[PDB]
Amino acid sequence: SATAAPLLTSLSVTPSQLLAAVHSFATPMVVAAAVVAVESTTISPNYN
Repeated sequence: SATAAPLLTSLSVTPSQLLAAVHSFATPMVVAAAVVAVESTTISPNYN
């Protein structure tokens, strides 16, 4: 239960498992790097 969750280990009582073994996702996820762009450049005093 939500009420008893932060006390199980503090009271030294073993939480009860439900599944036989942990469930892993079917397919792995490919994470590519974020894209970074130099979008603008400015000159503080400029002729043009």
